[PDB]
Amino acid sequence: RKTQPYDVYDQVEFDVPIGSRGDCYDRYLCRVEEMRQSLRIISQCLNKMPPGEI
Amino acid sequence: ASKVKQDMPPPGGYGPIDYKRNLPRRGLSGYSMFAVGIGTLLFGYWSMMKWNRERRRLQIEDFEARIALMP
Repeated sequence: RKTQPYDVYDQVEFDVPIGSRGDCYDRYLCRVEEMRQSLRIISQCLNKMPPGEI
Repeated sequence: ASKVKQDMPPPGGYGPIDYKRNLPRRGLSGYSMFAVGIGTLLFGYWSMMKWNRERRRLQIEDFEARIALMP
């Protein structure tokens, strides 16, 4: 979504969680933080919905 | 003839949406917990000391009752 954006992903701001131990716990933390970042993106999308055809 | 109507955000925007981690501290110090534990232990020790001394006296009393009844 960052390096090769598609649709309007280059118009929303979010962070990318990064691990350091390469284990299950770090991936759990990354998934939880990705849920939080998805909430952030959802807020930005809700405030930026344009009119027009579908 | 009427205005175009569509599902749109309200004028202005939407209220801010919280997303960040919220884990409050909500705890006592270590010294306080340890002190409470030690005080509870000391209180229990003193109470049980008195109770067991009284129990020893009672045991001696009934042992003496036995000794009197033995002949």
